[PDB]
Amino acid sequence: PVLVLSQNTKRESGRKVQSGNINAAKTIADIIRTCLGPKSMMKMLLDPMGGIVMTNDGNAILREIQVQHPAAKSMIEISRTQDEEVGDGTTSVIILAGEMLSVAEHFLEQQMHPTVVISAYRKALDDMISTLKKISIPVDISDSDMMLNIINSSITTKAISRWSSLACNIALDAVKMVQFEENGRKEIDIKKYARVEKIPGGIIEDSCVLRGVMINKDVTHPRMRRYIKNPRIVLLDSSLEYKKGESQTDIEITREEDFTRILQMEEEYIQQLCEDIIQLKPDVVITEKGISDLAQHYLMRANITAIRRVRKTDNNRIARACGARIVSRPEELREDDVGTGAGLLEIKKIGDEYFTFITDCKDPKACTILLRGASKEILSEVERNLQDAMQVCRNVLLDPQLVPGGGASEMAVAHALTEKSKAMTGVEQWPYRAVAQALEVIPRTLIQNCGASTIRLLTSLRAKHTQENCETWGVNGETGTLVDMKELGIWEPLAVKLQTYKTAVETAVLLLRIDDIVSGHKK
Amino acid sequence: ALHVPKAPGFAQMLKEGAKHFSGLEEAVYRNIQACKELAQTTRTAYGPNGMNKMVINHLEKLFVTNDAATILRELEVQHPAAKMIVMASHMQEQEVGDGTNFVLVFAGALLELAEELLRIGLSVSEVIEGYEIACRKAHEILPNLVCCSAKNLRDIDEVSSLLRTSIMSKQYGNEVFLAKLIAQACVSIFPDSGHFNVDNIRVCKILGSGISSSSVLHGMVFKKETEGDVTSVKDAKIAVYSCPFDGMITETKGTVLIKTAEELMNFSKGEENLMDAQVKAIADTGANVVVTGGKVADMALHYANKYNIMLVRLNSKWDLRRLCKTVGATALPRLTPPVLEEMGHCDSVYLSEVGDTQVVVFKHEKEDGAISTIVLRGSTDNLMDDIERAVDDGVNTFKVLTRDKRLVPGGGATEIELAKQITSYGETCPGLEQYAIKKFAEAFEAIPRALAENSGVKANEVISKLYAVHQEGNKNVGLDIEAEVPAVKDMLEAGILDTYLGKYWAIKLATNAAVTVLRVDQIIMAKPA
Amino acid sequence: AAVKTLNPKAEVARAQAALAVNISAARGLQDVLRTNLGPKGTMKMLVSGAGDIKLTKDGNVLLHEMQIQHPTASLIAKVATAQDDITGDGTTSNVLIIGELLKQADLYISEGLHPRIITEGFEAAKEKALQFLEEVKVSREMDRETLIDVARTSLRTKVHAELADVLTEAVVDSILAIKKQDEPIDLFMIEIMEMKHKSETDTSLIRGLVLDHGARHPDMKKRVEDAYILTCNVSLEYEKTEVNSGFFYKSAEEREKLVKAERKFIEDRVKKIIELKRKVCGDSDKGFVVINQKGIDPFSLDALSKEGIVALRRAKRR
Amino acid sequence: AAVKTLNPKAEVARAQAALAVNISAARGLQDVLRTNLGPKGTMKMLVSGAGDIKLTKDGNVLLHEMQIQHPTASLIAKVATAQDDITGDGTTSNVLIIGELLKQADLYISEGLHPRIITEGFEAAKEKALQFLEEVKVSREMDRETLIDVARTSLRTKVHAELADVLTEAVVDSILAIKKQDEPIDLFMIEIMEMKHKSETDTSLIRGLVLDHGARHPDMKKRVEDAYILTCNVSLEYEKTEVNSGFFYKSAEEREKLVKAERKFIEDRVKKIIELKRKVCGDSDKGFVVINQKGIDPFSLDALSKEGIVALRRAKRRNMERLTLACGGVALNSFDDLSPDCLGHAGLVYEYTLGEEKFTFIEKCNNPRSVTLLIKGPNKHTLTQIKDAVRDGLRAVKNAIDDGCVVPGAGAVEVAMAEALIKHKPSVKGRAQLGVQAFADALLIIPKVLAQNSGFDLQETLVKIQAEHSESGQLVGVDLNTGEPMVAAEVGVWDNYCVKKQLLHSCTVIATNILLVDEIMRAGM
Ligand SMILES: Nc1ncnc2c1ncn2[C@@H]1O[C@H](COP(=O)(O)OP(=O)(O)O)[C@@H](O)[C@H]1O
Ligand SMILES: Nc1ncnc2c1ncn2[C@@H]1O[C@H](COP(=O)(O)OP(=O)(O)O)[C@@H](O)[C@H]1O
Ligand SMILES: Nc1ncnc2c1ncn2[C@@H]1O[C@H](COP(=O)(O)OP(=O)(O)O)[C@@H](O)[C@H]1O
Ligand SMILES: Nc1ncnc2c1ncn2[C@@H]1O[C@H](COP(=O)(O)OP(=O)(O)O)[C@@H](O)[C@H]1O
Ligand SMILES: [Mg+2]
Ligand SMILES: [Mg+2]
Ligand SMILES: [Mg+2]
Ligand SMILES: [Mg+2]
Repeated sequence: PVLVLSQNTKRESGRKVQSGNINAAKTIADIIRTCLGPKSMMKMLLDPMGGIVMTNDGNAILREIQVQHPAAKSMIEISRTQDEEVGDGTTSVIILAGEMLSVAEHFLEQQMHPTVVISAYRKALDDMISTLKKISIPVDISDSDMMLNIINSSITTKAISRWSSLACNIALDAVKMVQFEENGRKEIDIKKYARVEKIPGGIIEDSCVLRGVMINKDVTHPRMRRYIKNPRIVLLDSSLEYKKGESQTDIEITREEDFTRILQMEEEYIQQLCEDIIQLKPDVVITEKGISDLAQHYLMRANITAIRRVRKTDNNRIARACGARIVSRPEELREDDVGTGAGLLEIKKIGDEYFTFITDCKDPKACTILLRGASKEILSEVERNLQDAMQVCRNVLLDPQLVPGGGASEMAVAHALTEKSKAMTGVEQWPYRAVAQALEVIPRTLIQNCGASTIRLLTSLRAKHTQENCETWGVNGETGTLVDMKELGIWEPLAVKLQTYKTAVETAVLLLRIDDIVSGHKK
Repeated sequence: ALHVPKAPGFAQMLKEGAKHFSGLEEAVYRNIQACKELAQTTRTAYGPNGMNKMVINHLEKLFVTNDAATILRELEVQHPAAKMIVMASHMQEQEVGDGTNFVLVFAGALLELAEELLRIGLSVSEVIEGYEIACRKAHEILPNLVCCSAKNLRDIDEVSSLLRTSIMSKQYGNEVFLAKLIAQACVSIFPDSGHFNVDNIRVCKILGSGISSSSVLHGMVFKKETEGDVTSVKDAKIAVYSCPFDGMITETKGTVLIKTAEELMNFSKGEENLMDAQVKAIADTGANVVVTGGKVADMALHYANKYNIMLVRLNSKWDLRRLCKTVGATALPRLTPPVLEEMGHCDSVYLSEVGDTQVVVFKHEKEDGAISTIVLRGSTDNLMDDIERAVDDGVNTFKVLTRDKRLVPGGGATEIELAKQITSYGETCPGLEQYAIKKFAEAFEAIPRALAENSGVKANEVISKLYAVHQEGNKNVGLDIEAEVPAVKDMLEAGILDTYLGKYWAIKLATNAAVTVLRVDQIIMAKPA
Repeated sequence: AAVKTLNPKAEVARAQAALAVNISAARGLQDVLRTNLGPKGTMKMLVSGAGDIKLTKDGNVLLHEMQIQHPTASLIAKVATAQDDITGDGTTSNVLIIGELLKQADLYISEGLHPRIITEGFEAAKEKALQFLEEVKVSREMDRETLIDVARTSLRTKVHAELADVLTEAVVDSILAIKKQDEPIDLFMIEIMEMKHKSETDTSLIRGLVLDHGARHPDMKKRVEDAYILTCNVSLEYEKTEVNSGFFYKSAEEREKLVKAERKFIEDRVKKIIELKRKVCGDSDKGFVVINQKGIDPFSLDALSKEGIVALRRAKRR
Repeated sequence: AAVKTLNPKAEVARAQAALAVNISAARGLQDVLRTNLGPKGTMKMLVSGAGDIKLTKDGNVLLHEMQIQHPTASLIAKVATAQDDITGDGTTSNVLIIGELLKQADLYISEGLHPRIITEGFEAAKEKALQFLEEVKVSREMDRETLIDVARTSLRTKVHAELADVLTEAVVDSILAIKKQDEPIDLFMIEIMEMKHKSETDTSLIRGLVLDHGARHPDMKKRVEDAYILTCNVSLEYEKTEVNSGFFYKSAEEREKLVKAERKFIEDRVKKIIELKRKVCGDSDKGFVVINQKGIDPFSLDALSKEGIVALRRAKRRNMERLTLACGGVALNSFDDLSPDCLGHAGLVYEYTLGEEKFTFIEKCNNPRSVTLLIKGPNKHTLTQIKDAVRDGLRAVKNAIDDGCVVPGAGAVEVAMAEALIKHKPSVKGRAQLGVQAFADALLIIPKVLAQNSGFDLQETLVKIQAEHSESGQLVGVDLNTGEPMVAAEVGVWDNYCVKKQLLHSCTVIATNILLVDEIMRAGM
């Protein structure tokens, strides 16, 4: 056999490849098309680990499904991108990208070149950005009511919508506490310092955000207190045990007293560490590494409560919450490194497990959202929805501009692009106007998932958006009627919708540039 | 939790390998996608610039053609909706003989636009209503788009100009020659009565020389040789027998019962004397040519040679019947000499060698008769089969013109005028039917679009030019294939014309096929046996 | 269980199992056939294992064509088949009402009510419903208009509305033509011939007959105006003797005489036909068409063509 | 379909198919667990793949032990597991109410009603039912008699009646012993030890501790009367140095000196213990028992036996706290400065051998805030069953103390809540009244199944009970011996307010989410 490329190297090319990519993308779109809006339905995904994921989140769904077509791979990747960047719009992006590729299929069948289509798409994207920024409105982020409405307009499309007020307040409190500035750098890190702990049982209405943190831990010794009302807290990265040296420290004994002297020396070392700790007069000591029983003895003699092996992330949150500074050498321990600011340390039994609360903090720059509910799956969905809520709150606090929902923004932008296209005289006017009408898919899908007549409602809406001050008009995903968003209250973050449009248009551009698939070749 | 079970009911009771599709997504859209793929497989063969395809069937037989119905037949279409569109195309081939690719293109276009309308929010019922009302409007319109009529089908130049268009899409390079040949044949076999039979046009494909060496023959040709010593005859007095050229025997078992040496000695001489008497009676009726549908016996052949009769053996019964029609004879089931009326005549009957092939020719000299043959020369059997298909297209066009003499402009002119008028009708029709009417109109654009794409030019500019000219008022304007750039010209003045009946039936059948595919909502395929 | 201790490879569904199985299958069939009901129902496409296509809205056809292997489904398919054999309509409604009776009975059986008590209630309700049906039925003079309304109510469920408006008049006129007052209607006397060339709205009623065959002799006329029709069941081809016979001759001349003689028997029947034809048609003004349930050999076909008779052979016993 | 065009080996259940799948699995679980409900329920036997036997009437155990591979079943098993982790009771009722909500909702969804509308009705009915529950709950002074009625109501469902009459007093006394006024009850302070020798009615409450090990030196006493208990977490065996050391000697005499010296470190702790013992017990009148969370080598065991100390080694990290709460000493990780105040007292300490195992009883403590329930029984499965039952009973009494309220049982609260929901229905807007009706008819599955298991006609019994509750307004339930209505509060059939609230909440939530599932999908391949 005289081949040039290895067998298993299969090469497709041309309009078959183009149509295949577009069909794979629009299939990814049809998978989650119904998961958009307030009247969506849940999907039960089965993990390879025997798990279950009951969700409405586009990125959760697409991340749990597996594909082999590279266009579908790219669509799943852009859903991941939207989730990582803004944490919302994970299904709006998929649907818009699918519709853009769908409308590009026309021009590709009609002998237009993909580069022409792409240049038109990029023109349209810039003009979309312009139109969104013109129709956006500002926000007074000090207005907790405005912020709660922003968060409700984002979680109404999720399961927690029944506990909307609770979840909104939880997310707002968590983000406002995680807001932190040091050396002129503002930081809302709701991934390291807003923690969600799901404890099955109880009821969701008792879920709360703590003014402090919570870990699943107990005292090292039951003689230690489990309730302290003004704890001075010390955090350590070092083991309070006697460990070996880094070198070959081998000893050689010939005298009798030397063995006992060595063991007593170990004990004295632990005593000296514990005294270096006691000198700061703490109430609680929390370690990422072990704590020997002799160290426990000395701390208890000092009336200190110890928690043995905490995670680095939990320790960092305890630091931010109680105002402490993690240390690694109790000899280097300072009052500035001691943690004052926690208002109560409690260690209580939730079910048959012991949980440590460091709550009642003042100015805690970290938090723990304690979720309670029927099951790990329900609580996983509540946690994902709360991630959405907190990420939306964060996007707003960073860029306080808002845009109207219910497809109002899509219709306003489509109208503006159609109006700008009348000055266009080249051949790109057609793909340009096509992406403009391809933005209409969001209200179309909303109407479909509400169960109303897309033709009639979308026609009335496209007509409403030809009037002057009607860029706020959209549709209810709950009744199937056109309303003013100024009256309904569904306002999305400009950052979210910008990222959505950009990701959609660029995904379309990528899949349009793609041709001539090749496969088989092994790295 | 690692397996989704089949839902209770039909999903569990379904057989092992059976499939069930339901709803717009699993059934309607998948059917539309299949029909679209089919239309795409045959789109590049539409029109004079249409390209040929080399289809190899399961029997490893090779077909080189741009005839849509032939391509479909030789393809293994397995999707049922595509099968339905192919059934429509074959019904078009049966009813008209030309327009199958129109049927495919138009049906695929209607279905693609129907999918788009269902996505925008129309119901299959509304789409079907609009498609039906728009097909009715198209049928109401087409009679007004008729531009010319034949005005004479006994001529040979007018008939050639009329058949040229149908035989141009197939065999674009050489169409004046083929239209001349097919016109000569059609008007030879055209009787004083308005009835025209296409089976009376015979086609003999002989290897050798090329398409320009093809010819028409007022008579018949058989790739046979003569059984006896005579090979030529100049004033044929043909006698035709459906029986063998042997002594008649009993249908009940016959036995020669000998009981005496005299009977034994005389039986065989009596048999030959009987044969001599039979053949001499035949020869004395004046017959110089005998054509038997059965076998020939050695003694009968001996005596036919003795009495100078040309013997011909035609195995086929259709061949025997057509020879009888040709020469004006009657096939006799007995070896009795023919009466003055049962006999046939030909200005010549001879054995010739066309190429390597030996043929027996019953040739009239007069420019008329009941049957005519077209002897197709060519360097390849595949080429000759494609030219035979083109001949079939020309002959079926002649028959369509005998039925209805009306003609519409080609090159997309009628399609563009239809699209325009039906769009103007949908703009007046209120209600959700207007969307479907307008899409039915836009579907017609698929024809000039396919012509332009195959011509090698931009279909959007071609279609814009056509719309502009038909708005200014010229309904006979269509695209010019003899132009590297997008162009348009008067289809009538150019002589590019289609058959009113062809368009009528193509539109009707394509609309019916699309509407049936849409009317399907659930599919329950069985396990492929 | 008990049966499985004696026949180890035995399948068994018990009282709660048996009921669940049967009701589940009934509801599955009901879920499939629910969409057939009414003129707004949807047409299903059915593809055989060979690839043949069926477009149907008919409950019985759909049942027999679906790919199902369930015992309850077999029971219900057979009851529907009886419905179709006796009435021609009611198969979809049959399946739907069966499924709904089973479901509504399960509603009470799941709460511990006994199926015997449910079936007693079924018997009471059947009695009262038959009474009410006889009461509400409209006894009407069966005029063409009423029959048209009936045939429309059926054909509009089975096909498209315009094709239904054609088939309605076709069916009503056919029945009103083959029906004799107070004489059960023999639907066998309405032939049903299919032609595969034109549009579906060309379906018509021929006030006569259409045979799916024609003359096999070319010289026979293709059109006859005032025709005498001879309906026969007489062989006009060569018939061999029941007892084995055979021909014995000593000369080619004797062989020729026997060849001419062996056909005299059928030639005589051909002559009888020809003499009747000559006596009834003294000229070529009228026509004569022989329609034979049996064969006609080429010699007889020639003999009849020569006399101007159009002979069709191997017609149908109906 | 769409997912199957991208992942060909993908399994998918669509809008009609996913609802059918989920509801079918829920009803299957309900059909299995219907028989567990009530004291007249039936015990199921469960055989592992190894051949181990489990006798259970408990919904959670039955769920986790059945051989099931269904996604909906996994969802419901997890909700039941949460019910069990937080309340200890309500798993069977949880599964039953889930199944009945799904069935009653399918009743309206099969006729084309949307699951969204059913779930809206579910939310309205949940609100009204929680209100009615808080209204009917009985806030009662938690006396021993009330706690006994509660523990009886649980143990009589889980085990036989005579064994329940034993476990009732055992559980109630244990909790009333380890409970400090207005201090959450730490059930860890009730040890649970199983012995496999005697009858199941010998299960008792030891007002002290029972360790599953004893002394490893034979010369150590097997019974000590007035004992000083030393709870320690100090190694009394040979400890090697952290840093690698090694011994180097030039003579057998030096080797002998090093052998004597290498143990001085632990000998010193042994001497500290022995000196404390001598100072607190100047004679052999009292006793001294060392209980070490860590090891004790044979040399130390000999040294302590010679001085008359009973040393147990490798006790449990929980027994450290349990011993300091029962006896009353201090648990030590070091003998630096040990004093007689670090010791506890037990009025009796002795040893019990059972075949190859040994037990150590520590009893006659003064006021032990930690106790043990000794589960005696003839079979491993009997012991496991009683362990499960006492878990349920302990949780029940603990919950009755936590929630100073207690709710009537026998389907009384469900009957009354159904009537209240049906009277509330008109105030609900739209076709969510049907979701309300479905919620009510689902609540009615508890009395229905109780009747079904006592051997009565569900409809007749329920009509009688509902009639009595409408005529009188008294909270009436099923009498499992006559099928008649009875006042559960008067006959002492009590349920946990926490359990009922958790049922309402979690069942409503999981049923809503299941009804709103429209696609089941396995596409991880
Ligand atoms: N009450 C409502 N009525 C109409 N549209 C809404 C409503 N609430 C949210 N939306 C719209 O639904 C979309 C968000 O749907 P969602 O399921 O959250 O998808 P994603 O966040 O992945 O884009 C946005 O277009 C938002 O404006
Ligand atoms: N010279 C020509 N210029 C433009 N169009 C032509 C010419 N000859 C034929 N056509 C067009 O080609 C089409 C038919 O091509 P063909 O491939 O045979 O399709 P069909 O199978 O439908 O007849 C018609 O629209 C006819 O008008
Ligand atoms: N035009 C109509 N309007 C309302 N109902 C109709 C109409 N035509 C038929 N029906 C009813 O629809 C039902 C079902 O029709 P079909 O499915 O053909 O009957 P079957 O159940 O006997 O197969 C019949 O009961 C018939 O009365
Ligand atoms: N003696 C009794 N008489 C009537 N009902 C009882 C009695 N004891 C318990 N019940 C009721 O039986 C129901 C089911 O008991 P069980 O199955 O143990 O509870 P769960 O459903 O929490 O597992 C409870 O609601 C309880 O109120
Ligand atoms: Mg969202
Ligand atoms: Mg053609
Ligand atoms: Mg009917
Ligand atoms: Mg219980």
